[PDB]
This record gives sequence, C-alpha cells and structure tokens, in this order.
Amino acid sequence: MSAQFLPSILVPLVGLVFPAVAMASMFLYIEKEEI
Amino acid sequence: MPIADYQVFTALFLALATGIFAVRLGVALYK
Amino acid sequence: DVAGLTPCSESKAFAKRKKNEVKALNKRLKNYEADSAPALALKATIARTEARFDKYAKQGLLCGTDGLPHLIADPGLALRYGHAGDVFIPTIGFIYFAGWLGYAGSKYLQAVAATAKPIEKEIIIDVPLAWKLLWEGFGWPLRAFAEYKNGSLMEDDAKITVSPR
Amino acid sequence: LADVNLVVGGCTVGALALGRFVFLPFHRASLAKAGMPKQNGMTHLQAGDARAEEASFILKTNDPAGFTVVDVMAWGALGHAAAFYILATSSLGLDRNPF
Amino acid sequence: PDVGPKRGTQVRILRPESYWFRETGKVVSVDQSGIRYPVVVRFEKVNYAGVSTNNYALDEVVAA
Amino acid sequence: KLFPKFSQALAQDPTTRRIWFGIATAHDFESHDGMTEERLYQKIFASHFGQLAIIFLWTSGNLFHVAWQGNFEQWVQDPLHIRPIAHAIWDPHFGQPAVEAFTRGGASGPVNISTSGVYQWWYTIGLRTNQELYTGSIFLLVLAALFLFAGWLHLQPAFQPALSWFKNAESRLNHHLAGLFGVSSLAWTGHLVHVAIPESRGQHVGWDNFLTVLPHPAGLTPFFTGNWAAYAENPDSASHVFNTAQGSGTAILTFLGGFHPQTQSLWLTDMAHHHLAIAVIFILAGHMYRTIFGIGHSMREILEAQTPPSGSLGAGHKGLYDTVNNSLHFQLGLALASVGTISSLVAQHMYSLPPYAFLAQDFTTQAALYTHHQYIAGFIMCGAFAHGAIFFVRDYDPAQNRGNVLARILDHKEALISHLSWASLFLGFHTLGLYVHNDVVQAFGTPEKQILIEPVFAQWIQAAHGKTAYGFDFLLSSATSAPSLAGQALWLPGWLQGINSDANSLFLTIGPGDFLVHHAIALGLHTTTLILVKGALDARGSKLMPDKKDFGYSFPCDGPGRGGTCDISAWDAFYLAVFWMLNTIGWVTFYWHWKHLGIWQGNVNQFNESSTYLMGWLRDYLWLNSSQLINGYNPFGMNSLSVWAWMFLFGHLIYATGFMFLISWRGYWQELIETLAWAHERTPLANLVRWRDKPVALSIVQARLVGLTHFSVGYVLTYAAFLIASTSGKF
Amino acid sequence: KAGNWLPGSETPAYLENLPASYGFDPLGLAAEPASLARFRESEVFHGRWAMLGAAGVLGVEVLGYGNWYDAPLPLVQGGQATYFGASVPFDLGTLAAIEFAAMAGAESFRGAAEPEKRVYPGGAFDPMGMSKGNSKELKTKEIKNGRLAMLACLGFAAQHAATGASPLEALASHLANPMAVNFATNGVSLPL
Amino acid sequence: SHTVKIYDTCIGCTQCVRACPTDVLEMVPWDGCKANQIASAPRTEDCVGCKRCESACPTDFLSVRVYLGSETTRSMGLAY
Ligand code: CLA
Ligand code: CLA
Ligand code: CLA
Ligand code: CLA
Ligand code: CLA
Ligand code: CLA
Ligand code: CLA
Ligand SMILES: CC1=C(/C=C/C(C)=C/C=C/C(C)=C/C=C/C=C(C)/C=C/C=C(C)/C=C/C2=C(C)CCCC2(C)C)C(C)(C)CCC1
Ligand code: SF4
Repeated sequence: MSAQFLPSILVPLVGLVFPAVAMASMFLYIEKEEI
Repeated sequence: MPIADYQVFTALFLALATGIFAVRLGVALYK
Repeated sequence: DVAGLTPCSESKAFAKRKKNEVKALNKRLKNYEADSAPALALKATIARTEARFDKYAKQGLLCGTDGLPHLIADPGLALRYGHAGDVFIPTIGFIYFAGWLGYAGSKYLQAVAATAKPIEKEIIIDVPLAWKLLWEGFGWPLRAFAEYKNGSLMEDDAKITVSPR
Repeated sequence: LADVNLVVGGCTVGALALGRFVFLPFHRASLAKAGMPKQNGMTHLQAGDARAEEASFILKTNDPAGFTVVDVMAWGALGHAAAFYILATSSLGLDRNPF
Repeated sequence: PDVGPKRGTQVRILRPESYWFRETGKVVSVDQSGIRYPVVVRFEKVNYAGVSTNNYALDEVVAA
Repeated sequence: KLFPKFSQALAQDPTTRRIWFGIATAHDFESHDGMTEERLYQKIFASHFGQLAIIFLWTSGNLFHVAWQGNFEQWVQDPLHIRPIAHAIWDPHFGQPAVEAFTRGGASGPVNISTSGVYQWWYTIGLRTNQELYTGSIFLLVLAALFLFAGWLHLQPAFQPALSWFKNAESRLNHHLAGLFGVSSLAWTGHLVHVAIPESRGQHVGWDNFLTVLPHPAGLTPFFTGNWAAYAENPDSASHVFNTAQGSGTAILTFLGGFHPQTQSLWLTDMAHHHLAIAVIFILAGHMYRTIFGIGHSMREILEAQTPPSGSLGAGHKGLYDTVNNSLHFQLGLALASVGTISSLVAQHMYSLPPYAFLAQDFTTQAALYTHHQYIAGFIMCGAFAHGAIFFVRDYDPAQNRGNVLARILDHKEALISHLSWASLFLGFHTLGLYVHNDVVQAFGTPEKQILIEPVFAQWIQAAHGKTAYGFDFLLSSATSAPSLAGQALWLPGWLQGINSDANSLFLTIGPGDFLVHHAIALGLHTTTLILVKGALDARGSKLMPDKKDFGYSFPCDGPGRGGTCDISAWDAFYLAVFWMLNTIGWVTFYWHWKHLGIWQGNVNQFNESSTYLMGWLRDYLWLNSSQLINGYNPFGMNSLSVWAWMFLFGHLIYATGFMFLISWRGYWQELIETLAWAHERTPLANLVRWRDKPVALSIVQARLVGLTHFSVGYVLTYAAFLIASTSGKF
Repeated sequence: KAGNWLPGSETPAYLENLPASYGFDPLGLAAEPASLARFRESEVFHGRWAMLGAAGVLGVEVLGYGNWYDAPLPLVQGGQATYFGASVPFDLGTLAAIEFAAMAGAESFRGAAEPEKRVYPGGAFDPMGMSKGNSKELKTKEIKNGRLAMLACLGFAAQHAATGASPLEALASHLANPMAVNFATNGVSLPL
Repeated sequence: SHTVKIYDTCIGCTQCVRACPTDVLEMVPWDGCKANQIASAPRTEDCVGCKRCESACPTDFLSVRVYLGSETTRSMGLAY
C-alpha cells in the first residue's frame, strides 16, 4: 500500500503515546483539586 | 493508481485541523 | 392432505422409518436364545413398535417430507379434513380437566376461608371436605357459567386492594 | 394522456374554485376550532419562539371571503397533484383491473 | 358521648398507603383523648412486617 | 477532590466512589447542580452536534481505510472470488507464522477481511475506484468539521436559541418530515437516477461529466408533459450483467419487483422509483402541521379531540401534548422505541430482500449484518423501556395527566402485569414441555412419538403471498384471484418468481421446528416485556415500597426490613430485563443462523429434522460448527481463524468474570479491601506512598452495572466470534 | 316507539320520542346524546341514498340495460358508457372530476347548515308541501323504507359476491326451487 | 449525611431508638400519640444507613424513614 512506514509510526502513537499522555493528563485533571 | 503520499499528508493535516475544531467544541461543552 | 402432507399410510418415508427401526431391534435380537428373558423383552419391544406404527397409519396422521406425524391446530381446517383429534379434542379434554382441578381448589379455598383458623386449614387439609369438593368439581362448566351469569364468580375492584399508583 | 395543458389547468382552476367557494366554510370553521398550536397553555409566540409569530402577509387579505395567498398555494398544490395523477395514470396502458 | 365507630364492628380501611387498603378489619378500641389516629383496627391477615393491628383516623375508616 | 464539577455532593466524597460515580453521571444533565431548562436544552443540542460529528468521522474513517488499505478496485472486477479487505494489521507482537497467515486478499501485508458489507454498498451506489472513496472521505471529514463548528457556534449567547424555540413541535415536525426525510430521499433519487443507474450500465457518470449525460434519452420532457410512463419503457433484461452494458436498457423508474438474476438483489430502478414515491409522500406529510402561515394543524387540538364518547378511555388524550412536550424522557423513550423497531425491520428485510449487489452471495456478511442490527434493536428496545420508567419516576404529573390514557393505564397496572405473567408462563411451560417431550422420546429411540405441530397459520400467510407449496391456493397463490389479476402486469411476475424459488431467503419454508422456535421467541419477547413494563409501571411505588418515587430511578434497596428489598428499584428491573433481551436476541440469531446454514449448504434436512429437540441444537449446531473455530490455533500451528478463536475464549473470560460481580455482593469485598488497606498502611518501604482517595468497594448499583456490562460484552464477543468463524470457515 | 323487536324485553330510555324507533340498540351505540344525534342524521341520509341505490339497481335491470355490476365495466377497457342505450362522450377522469366537484358543492352546502336542517330541510326540498299534516308519521315511513332499501343494497352486494348472479336472476333462481337453491346451497355462505 | 425523617404516624414505641447502632434517633416529648413521646433525628450526621431503625417501626406505613444520600467518612463506615 502507499506510505508503508506510516502505520509503524501512527500505531505506537495511538496505542502507547496517546494513551499514556491522555491517562496522565486525565489523572492530573481529576485530582487537580482546583479547576 | 494508488493515492500518492502528498494526498495522505494533506488528509492527515486536515484531520489535525478537524481535531482542533473538535477540542474547541469539547472545551465549550465542558464549560 | 391439508398442506402438502400426504397421509402417513401413503408416505414411503414413514414405512421406511418403520422398517429401519424394526431392523435395528432385529439386529439387537440376533444375540440371545429366542426364549431367554432378554429375547422375550426384545420380542415384546418389536411387537410394541409394530403395533404403534400400524396404529399411526390407521388413524391417518399426516407425515411430512420426513416420515414423522404432524398435527393441525386450527378448528375448521382440521374439522373439514378429519383431523379434529389432533388438537381440538385434546384441547377440550384438557380445558375440562384443568378447570375441574382449578374449580375444586377454588371452592375448597372459599369453603375453608369462612372458618376459625383459615391459615390452619391450608397446611392441614380436611380430606373429607377436599374429596367432596373434588367430586363436585366435575360439573365445573355448569357451575362456573352459573356464577358468571350470576356475578358471584368475580369480585369488584373497589374491594380488591391495589398499590399506590 | 391527452394534453397536459388542459388537464392541469382545468384541475388547478377547479381546485381553486372548490376551495374558495365550496370547502371554504368548513375549512374556516375547522381552522377556528383548531387555532394556533399551544405549549403548556400558551402559543409558541407567547412562550418566546418569536419565529412562531404569524406571518404578516396572511393576517389581512383583500379577498372578500378571506382567501389568503397561502390558501391559494395549498389548493393549487392539491390541484396539480390530482391533475398529474390523472395524467400519469392515463399515460399507462396496463390491465390493473381485478377481473 | 362516644366518637367514631363502635367497639367490635367491621370497618373498611381507606388509607391509600396502608397494606389493608379497601379491606375489612374489626375495631378493638377508639381512644377518646384527641389523638390524630385513635381508631385501633385488627385484621386477620398480616402485612409484610408480620403485624395485624393498626391505628387509623376517623375520616378514613368507613364502617361496615 | 473537585473532579465532579457538575455534582457538589460527589465532589466532597473522600473515597474512590467520587471517580466512579463522577464518570457515570456526566451526561445526566438534569441531575447536575444549578441546571435550568434553557441550559439543559442548549447543552443537549450541542451534544447532538458532537454526536453527528462522531458519526461522520466514523464513516469517513471507514471510507479512507477501504480506499487506502482495501482492495476495492480488485473487488469490483471479481465480486464473487475476492475477499473484501477491511484495514491493514500492524501489530509488533505477531510472530512470523501469523504474518504469513493474515496475508489474504492479495494485499502485501497482514490484513483484516471485511464482514460489514460496505464493499457491496459502495459498489451498488456507484463507487467504482479508490479515488472516489478518497474524495468521499475528504468531503465527510470536512463535513464533520463543519458540524463541529456549528455545535460550537450555537453554544454561544449570540446564537444560543431560546427554550421556547426547542419546544416548538409543529415547526420541527414540518421540517423533519418535509426536509430531513422528503428532500433527502428526493435527492437520493436524484443520485440514483443520475449516477447509480448509469454506473450500473457501464457508463461512467462523475462530477466531471454529469451535466453532459442525459439520464433518459428524452430527458425532462415526459416529466413535465405528464408522459411519465416513458421513464419505464425498456427495463433491465433478465440477462443483464451488472456494471456492464450487456442488455442494459433506458428505463429509469421501473417497477419490476423481485430480484436481479445475476446479483440476486433488488433492481436499482426499483429503488429509484421507491425513493421518488417516498419523497413525494413525505413532503406531503411534512405539510401537515401549522407554523406561521395560518394553515395546518395544532397537534394539541388533535389530541384534545381524540376523546371517545361513553368515556371508555376516560379524558381521552387530554394533556398528552404537554406531557410529551415537557418531558424529555418521554420523547427519548418514543424515539428509542421507534428506532429499535426500525432496526429490527432493517435486519428482517435486508436478508430476505437484499438490496446490494452480490450481497446474499457473500454469507458471512449476511449473518454479520443481521446479527448486528438485531442486537442493536434489542438494546434500543431495553433503552426505550428504561426511559419510560425514568419518565414515570421523574416527569410524570398526576394532576395534569388526570383521567387521560396515561392515568388510566397506571390505574389498572395489575391487570397488565398479571396477564403478561400468564402469557409468559404459558409460553414457557408449553414450549419447554414440547421440547423436553420431543427430546425424551428421541432419547428412547422412538422419534415417531414426537409432538410436531404444523405452523398452519404462518404457512397460510405464506400461501397468501403466492407461495404455491402448501396448496392453500388462497390470495396471491391463486392466479385467478382479484389481487393476483391486479398485480399480474405490474409487480407480480418477478415477485412470484422470487417467492416460489428456493434459491433465496424470500419466505423460507417452515415446519414444526419453526413453530417451536417462534414460540420460544414469543416467550422471550413476552418475558422481557413483562420485566420492563412491570419495572416501568411499578416505579412510582409498590405495596412493598409505597413511596418509591421519593428515592429516584436508581437506588440499592430499602434495607433488610419488611423481609428484604433487594433489586427493588426500577433500574434493577432494567438490569434484570437486559439479561432476557440478550437471551431472546440470542435465540433469534441462533434460529436465523442455523436455518440459513442449512439453506446455504443445500442440506435443509439437517435443520428440518434435528431442530425439533434440544440435543439437535446442542450437537448439530453448537458442537458441530465449533470444530473449525476452536482449531484456529493448536499445537500444530494456526490459520486466519486464530483471531476468532482467541476472541472466542476472550468473550468466555469476560462473561465468566461478570458472574463475579453478579453473584458476590458488596460486603465480602469491603472487609477484604479493608484488610488490604491495613496491609498497605502498615508495611515498610510502602508507607512512603499513600492513597489520595480512600479505597472502597464498588457500590451496590455500580457493581450490578459492572457485572451486567461484562455479561453483555462477553455474550456479544463470544457469539460474534462463533458466527464469523463458523460462516467464513465454511464459505 | 310502537314496536319492540324483542317483544318481551326492556328498551333503552334514550330511544322513545324518535320516529321509527323500536328500542333496537343491543350494543348501546346511542348511549350518549350527541352521538345519537349524529347517528340519527346519518341513518336518515343513508336511508335516502340507499333508496336511490336500490331503485337504480332494480330499475336498470327491470328496464333491461344490464345489471348494476357490469355498468361501470364498459367505461374501462373501452369508453363511452351507456345510459338509456345512448352513449356519453365522457371518460372516467372527467366523470370522477365532475362528480367530485358537484358532490363537494352539494354536501358542503348541506354540511354547513343547522343540525335539524341537515337532515329534514323542507324549504325547496318539499315542493309538494307534504311536510305539513304531521310529518312524524311520514318520517317513520321514510325511515322504514330506508332501512329496507339499505338491507336490500347490502343484499345485492353479498348475493352478487357469493353466487355471481344478478338481482332478478337470483330472484328467479330461488323462486324456481326454493328448498334446494337458497343461500345454503352455494359453497360460500355455508362453510360445509 | 443520610436524611432521616420522622412522621406523625409515630406512636412512640422507642423501638427505632433502641435499634439504631450509632445514636441518631432520640425520644422527645410530644402530644399527638398516647405515649406522649415522638422520635427525632438530631444527630443525623451519624446516620450510616443501616435501616435497622426503619426495620423496627411497627407502624404501617413506617414512621421513621431514611433517605440515603451524600457519602462522607462517617456515612460510608470507613475505619481505614
Ligand atoms: C473514527 C473512525 C476511525 C477508526 C475507528 C479508526 C481506526 C484505526 N485507524 Mg484511522 N483514520 C480515520 C478514522 C478512524 N480510524 C480517519 C477519518 C482518517 C483520515 C485522516 C484516519 C487515518 C488513519 C491513518 C493514516 C492510520 C489510521 C490507522 C488506524 C488503526 C490504528 C489506530 C491508530 O493508531 O491510528 C491513529 C488514527 C489517527 C491518528 C487519526 C484518526 C482520528 C479519528 C477520526 C479519531 C476519532 C475519535 C473517535 C470518533 C471517538 C473515540 C473516542 C476517543 C477520542 C477516546 C485503527 C484500526 C493507522 C493504521 O492504519 O493502522 C494499521 C494509520 O496509520 N487511520
Ligand atoms: C386451586 C388453586 C389455584 C387456582 C384456582 C389458581 C388459579 C389461577 N392462577 Mg394460580 N397458583 C396456585 C394455585 C391456584 N391458582 C399455586 C399453589 C401457585 C404457586 C405455585 C400458583 C401460582 C400462580 C402464578 C405465578 C400465576 C397464577 C395464575 C393463575 C390464574 C391463571 C390460570 C393459570 O393457569 O394459573 C396457573 C397455575 C399454576 C401456575 C400452578 C397451579 C398449581 C396447582 C396445579 C393447583 C393447586 C391445586 C391445589 C393444590 C389442590 C387443592 C384441591 C383441594 C381438594 C384440596 C388463575 C385465576 C397466573 C396469573 O397471574 O393469572 C393470570 C400466574 O401468573 N398462579
Ligand atoms: C429543513 C430543516 C431541517 C433539517 C434538514 C434538519 C436536520 C436535522 N436536525 Mg433539525 N430542526 C429544524 C429543522 C431542520 N432540521 C427546525 C426548524 C427546528 C426547530 C423547531 C429544529 C430543531 C432541531 C433540534 C432540537 C435538533 C435537530 C436535530 C437535527 C439533526 C437530526 C439528527 C440526525 O442527523 O439524524 C438524521 C435522521 C435521518 C437522516 C432520518 C433517518 C430515517 C430513518 C431513521 C432511517 C431511514 C433511512 C434509511 C432506511 C437508512 C439507510 C441508509 C444507510 C444505507 C446508511 C438533523 C441533521 C437534532 C440534532 O442532531 O442536533 C444537531 C436536534 O437535537 N433539529
Ligand atoms: C433534488 C435532486 C435532484 C437534483 C439536484 C437534480 C439536478 C439535475 N437534474 Mg434531475 N432528477 C431528479 C432529481 C434531481 N435532479 C429526480 C428525483 C428525477 C426523476 C427520478 C430526475 C430526473 C432527471 C432527468 C430525466 C433529467 C434531470 C436533469 C438534471 C440536471 C438539469 C437541471 C434540470 O433538471 O433542469 C431544471 C429544472 C427545472 C426547470 C424545474 C425543476 C423545479 C422542480 C419541479 C421544483 C423544485 C423544488 C424541489 C423540491 C427543490 C428541492 C431542493 C433540492 C434541490 C436541494 C440537474 C443538474 C436533466 C439533465 O440534463 O441531466 C443532466 C435530465 O434530463 N433529472
Ligand atoms: C438516544 C439514546 C440514549 C440517550 C440519549 C440516553 C440518555 C440518558 N440515559 Mg440511557 N439508555 C439507552 C439509551 C439512551 N440513553 C439504552 C439503549 C439503554 C439500554 C441499555 C439505556 C439505559 C439507561 C439506564 C439504566 C439509565 C440511563 C440513564 C440516562 C441518562 C444519564 C446517562 C448516564 O448516566 O451516563 C453515563 C454513561 C455510562 C455510565 C456508560 C456506561 C458504560 C457502558 C454502558 C458499557 C461500557 C463497556 C464497553 C462498551 C466495553 C468496551 C468493549 C470492548 C472492551 C470489547 C441520560 C439522559 C440513567 C438515568 O437516566 O438516570 C436515572 C440510567 O440509570 N439509560
Ligand atoms: C434456564 C434458566 C432459566 C429458566 C428456566 C427461567 C424460567 C423462568 N423465568 Mg427467568 N431468569 C433467568 C433464567 C431462567 N429463567 C436468569 C439468569 C435471569 C436473570 C436474573 C432471569 C430473570 C427472570 C425475571 C426477572 C423473570 C423471570 C421469569 C421466569 C419465568 C417465566 C415464565 C415461564 O416461562 O414459564 C415457564 C416455567 C418454566 C420454564 C419452569 C419449568 C417448570 C418445571 C421444570 C416443572 C417442575 C418439574 C418438577 C416437579 C420440578 C421439581 C422436581 C424436584 C423438586 C425434585 C420462568 C419460570 C419471569 C417470571 O417470574 O414469570 C412470571 C420474571 O419476571 N426470569
Ligand atoms: C472467569 C471469571 C472470574 C475471574 C477471572 C475471577 C478472578 C478472581 N477472583 Mg472470582 N469469582 C467468580 C469468577 C471469577 N473470578 C465467580 C463466578 C464468583 C462467584 C462465586 C467468584 C467469587 C470470588 C470470591 C469470593 C473471591 C474471588 C476472588 C478472585 C480474585 C482472586 C485472585 C486471583 O485469582 O489471582 C489473579 C487474577 C487473575 C488470574 C485474573 C486473570 C487476570 C490475567 C490472568 C492476568 C492479568 C493481566 C492482564 C491480562 C493485563 C492487563 C490488561 C490491561 C488492558 C489492563 C481474582 C481476580 C477472591 C479475591 O478477591 O482475591 C482473593 C475472592 O475471595 N472470586
Ligand atoms: C414504558 C413507557 C413508555 C415506553 C413504551 C414503549 C417502548 C412502547 C412500545 C412499543 C412498541 C415497540 C410497539 C410496536 C408496535 C407496532 C405495532 C403495534 C404495529 C403494527 C402494524 C400493523 C397493524 C400492520 C398492518 C399490516 C399488516 C398486517 C402487514 C402488511 C402491511 C399492513 C400495514 C397492512 C412511554 C414513555 C412511551 C410511556 C410510559 C412508560
Ligand atoms: S442484601 Fe444488600 S440489597 Fe439486599 S436488603 Fe441487604 S443491603 Fe439491600
């Protein structure tokens, strides 16, 4: 298919980088104490 | 004729713009 | 025939099923002296199977594409085709016996309600009274229709307790 | 299947005349009984839907029987629908008759 | 003079939130002091809590 | 401790509950602090905009992945010998053999084979190349962005619509009936005529040349001259080849009925004419209610006049307009009921009357689509009844609804509940009894003692449609009857040809097994409705809890007093009915799958003889068809069906987990967690870490929700794995 | 009243002062006053229309111009229906349109009138001045003839739908041998 | 922080106040019943929600009525 490299970069972004960052931000926000 | 790389990149960039619109609407809803 | 169902006495698959089931029992027979208790049991079983298959063919039950009897559950489409013994007649028979038991129980409840300890006459049944009411329950169509035409069968909802809406 | 002009024109003029001369009393009576829609006892205008304010070009007309332009358009729409039923059905040539 | 139903008579409960709504019960006493609910009614059948005696007012205890 | 911004009561919670309940109450706007009707309606409106953006993004993603990683161009040439590709697989845990085993439909790397039937849909509606799919994806991406911008725009006080604008029901019905339904289907007819029809006859019509192509050789003159029959002159020949111009024809609005011989689907001109008729009807219906032009209907006056004399209904429908209009849960329940029943309609028609080319030819797609829409419909029906219960608990006013049909149906709720109880008891007793009797007499080697009732009523109705197989010769099966003489020149040739052929699913032949299964389905529907209706009506108060509406829709219990009051709330009625909905839809899908699995292999006999007893279901369906599924991975390797075997065991695990929450209850867990808290506060090197939230066991209602969610997810995953791996394995 | 349809019985009280009343209301369809008023108007109008219909069905056949069932057939599958033997140059479309217009005008004028003037409007509809001299008796005659004619028109429909004959032909066929060609001999009315 | 209410159908039998394990209910003088005493719930900050009070009331329907609501450390019964 075209851009054979692209899944190899996007999949780790959405299954590892984005989940870790989103979970860290969510856990910071639910404990933000003063929003 | 498979779609070329620049089409993929234009699509991804427009998706980023749409994501920006989405986050604006989300923070509006949270308010 | 009522709906593409040839009478089992005509269907070849029905007779084929008869044949195969009997042949299985014959194969089971061919292992014992034809005078031993197992042999007598097998012979009685084969006689019972043959009698059943002849009885089913005699009564004109309907067999399908496979060789299995089918029943008809519509009055009129079973009464004009000679198949009222399939569902309609047993319907009458059940409805009668079920109503008999239900009416006997209902009248026993209404008879022991007006006593000293009605909650006692349910765990320690009065057998003579139960038996008398069980005998009187046979006329339940008559007595039940009398009570409906009388209005004493049912109770007006103004007296039955209800939930707070 | 004989002249679109005659059938559609005659049907529409007939429907206009039938809604202006014949069905108008019952139409006005039913409209007076029904009235504007109400939510919780007040019209949509009183509740605050200023777009539910009645169109001004229908409140006062000049027809002596009160036949407004929107009435004209509804009755003309019915007339055209009936006329084109006539045309499209006469255009076909098939045995629909259950006999 | 005595107020409310007589002692020993049968009454029909009319409190919609009571377990014995529209069911009969016998009066075992009627207090004369001035309580809100002085009528004391005894039923044969128990409720969910296992009790069979309840106090009702006078407007919600139609006799017979 | 300020995460639940919308609920001050939960913010002050010192435990972990504040998180859990802080998530599950995020969309219940009516329960939020400081909430007005205006603000509620505005927030809801913006949330709807977000939902449409989500839907458009999801469909754009489907299109993009098929255009990018799918083999659509290849599939167009050989629609019957190519497996449609969904998306590519990029997983760094795969071994080499799995990469070998997942390279299938000709793609360069591992891929997923699509079972959604989008290839058939896009092929049927005119899309032929991948550039068109990409153009659709880009257009839909932009459209989702536009809907997002509108959703933000109308949240603004310069553009925020007033509450009285939302409650304007006559204008909304006018615009949804005439505009959202009428003009939308009119434009779909325009697409079909201008694009899908010519693209079905080899001609290419696109944005480049659609203004230079006549959809009809005498365009627009028959339409405006009333000579409309000229648009159905020469239809598609019975030897037409789809996508090509071998006996194509010029008719655009035909009414042939039946099926296309090659695609085994509905004629496309039939669907174009369908949507034209639908458009006209829906526009006419959209001109019914009164807006600002002095004509139309006031729905309130219609409701106020539907009161029968003699007072059989009481006050009739007096006060129903305000009841529906003011309550959003009443409207939500009505919409959910309609949408769920229409989902069931979609599932039940799309298999018997397949509308897409080379659909029904592909078997896994049929089963997947049917089961998908059936499960969706079951869930939506449970939701409709849940929101009816919520309406009764929350928005029901006895004073306004006094004497109307709503009050009258609350008045005699015991009759309804008792008669549902009788119907369900009868159906269960008797269907189980017949199954057990057949099963026992089969067990004793005498299958001829089986009670095999014939479905003569359903067979009679089938015969009324022109099925000349049961010899009823009734309505359309009698070539001499009035309905037969009427339609013999319009629609009846093709329709009768389709119905009388056993090559399709149009009106399958039914025997005693169909009778037994339909009565099982009846038992399921009646018992699920019993649970839901009882919980909806018995929601304002019972004899056990006469003041239940004082506690709300959801609450645990009422203590252990008065004998015990577990699962007493209406939410618990919804909870208990979800299980029955799952079971009933499982029966429906089991029946459909086995009937059609017998159909597709030509072996109708297996079902027709083995479906009258339950061991036939256990052995000839579940056990027999599970051979390839459980052999997906084994000590000798694996194949493409390894993912479905893993998903099979995965669903089993999830469902078995859900039993833990369903059986064990909060009280063992609290003491256990509390001993664990002692262990943690009290061990070296870990005292340096403390919890910000006091760890407490899940609440009662929350645990019921968790167990039910696990149960449903496991049920769905297990059946989906079995269905896909049992249909795609054999076909 | 005068009459009682079930001699030994009790009649509903709302059916007394009405002309041609027999107490016949076993379903209580007139238990309400407004409903009974509408029903009375509708009964009289139905009686009039059915008298005209029965008279037409009999007079097209006794005069000899085909039966009522085959009268509209020639208009389809050809054209120019026949009246008195003549031929109208009108098609079904113009017939339907002219009837719709005329009947709309007539029944819109009738429907907008007063309650009693919607059923018994003498005025110019009694040129022979017969409504005088106590019309109550005349109203009873009209109602009873209307009831007979209504039942006769329903009989025309059902007899033609069952045996496929024509009114006078069915009459003659029954008269020829009543004990063996009544409704109990066709295979339709009696499912035997 | 559960909402405990006492209604006038109370007969002052003292069962609800002996039942409670956290001392939330109490006896106060009254005059609308023969015992001349009614229950009251002053210390409702201590209500855990056990509904032992509500399971001991003999009146039909119940006079002491508990409505579980917001949860705190005292209401959730946490020792850790
Ligand atoms: C909402 C529909 C949808 C879904 C379910 C998926 C699913 C998937 N995509 Mg995809 N994508 C979509 C839309 C969607 N996409 C659209 C519209 C585009 C056009 C720009 C793309 C472009 C795209 C590319 C280029 C790639 C994928 C890839 C993938 C796969 C890996 C996920 C990933 O890491 O990529 C990340 C996905 C993105 C960076 C953009 C997707 C953004 C969508 C619209 C998110 C929408 C949010 C959703 C509706 C709401 C869920 C709530 C959530 C926010 C918590 C995965 C199966 C990768 C793949 O092929 O794996 C092999 C890959 O490289 N997608
Ligand atoms: C003689 C006693 C009696 C009678 C007259 C009835 C009558 C009725 N029952 Mg009922 N029932 C009974 C006992 C009885 N029941 C018992 C003991 C139970 C506990 C298992 C139930 C549980 C029950 C349920 C759950 C339901 C009914 C329902 C109904 C109604 C529908 C008819 C039906 O098919 O019910 C079905 C009958 C059964 C399910 C079991 C019958 C029990 C046995 C067979 C009868 C008992 C006979 C007694 C022990 C013998 C005494 C004889 C005397 C000489 C001592 C009907 C009015 C249904 C309803 O709601 O009304 C619409 C309903 O859903 N019943
Ligand atoms: C012409 C005027 C018009 C139009 C086009 C719309 C259109 C719309 N309105 Mg709106 N509205 C209008 C006027 C209009 N409105 C007016 C005048 C008012 C004030 C009274 C409102 C007040 C209003 C509110 C308060 C809301 C909307 C909402 C919506 C959206 C409905 C949700 C949806 O998209 O589902 C689409 C539904 C369909 C397309 C019809 C589906 C038909 C059935 C279900 C299925 C049949 C189709 C077929 C079988 C499926 C096969 C296709 C398959 C192959 C894919 C929709 C886009 C809602 C919304 O979403 O907010 C943005 C909402 O909250 N409107
Ligand atoms: C709304 C959908 C739609 C749209 C946008 C179009 C658009 C077009 N059609 Mg088409 N068409 C449609 C539906 C549609 N059609 C349907 C449903 C059918 C029958 C099944 C046809 C059959 C058809 C034929 C046979 C032909 C066209 C042709 C054309 C093109 C020439 C313009 C024209 O027709 O002359 C101008 C139109 C008029 C002078 C009068 C039309 C006004 C109508 C009667 C009322 C409009 C109100 C309407 C409800 C508004 C809806 C709003 C919506 C458009 C958003 C044009 C681009 C012609 C062509 O050249 O092909 C390229 C051609 O011959 N169409
Ligand atoms: C148009 C559809 C629709 C809409 C708008 C609503 C709207 C609403 N519902 Mg409702 N409902 C619906 C359909 C709908 N419902 C259906 C179809 C059902 C049947 C299941 C229900 C059953 C239902 C109940 C029982 C309740 C509501 C409630 C509510 C209100 C609050 C929702 C909430 O608490 O958010 C919170 C959302 C969640 C907690 C999501 C829970 C997580 C889901 C259920 C499962 C997640 C597992 C996941 C899918 C697994 C991943 C798969 C993978 C691992 C394989 C709200 C106004 C509540 C209410 O009104 O309060 C009185 C209420 O108790 N609904
Ligand atoms: C295989 C499991 C199973 C079975 C058989 C049932 C069966 C039943 N459920 Mg149930 N249900 C189940 C699972 C099951 N459920 C689960 C997992 C849930 C989620 C908690 C529910 C939740 C649920 C609810 C909420 C309701 C039911 C109801 C019912 C009854 C519906 C009426 C009926 O169908 O009559 C048919 C009767 C039968 C099928 C029972 C068989 C008769 C027996 C076997 C004959 C006795 C033979 C012999 C004498 C047995 C004793 C021998 C032994 C002592 C030695 C029925 C008895 C509804 C109800 O109460 O009905 C009014 C009700 O509302 N169910
Ligand atoms: C398949 C269903 C199921 C499962 C998985 C469990 C699991 C468990 N039960 Mg349970 N139970 C069940 C059914 C189940 N039960 C049912 C039906 C009942 C009703 C009788 C009970 C009643 C019950 C009681 C009374 C108790 C338990 C206890 C436990 C826990 C014991 C600790 C353990 O087993 O070690 C480890 C856990 C597992 C092996 C679960 C599988 C997890 C996998 C193998 C590894 C996890 C890594 C994961 C895959 C990666 C994360 C992925 C990422 C996306 C998050 C455990 C988590 C006991 C407890 O609380 O602890 C002592 C306890 O006393 N159960
Ligand atoms: C609880 C509640 C609720 C909810 C409810 C629901 C959910 C309901 C439903 C239901 C449903 C979901 C239903 C359904 C239905 C349907 C029907 C009932 C129908 C029908 C039809 C017919 C009758 C047909 C006919 C025909 C035929 C026969 C065939 C051909 C065609 C025709 C058309 C002819 C509410 C809130 C609202 C209220 C209160 C509470
Ligand atoms: S066991 Fe649980 S649900 Fe049942 S009464 Fe006790 S606390 Fe409530």
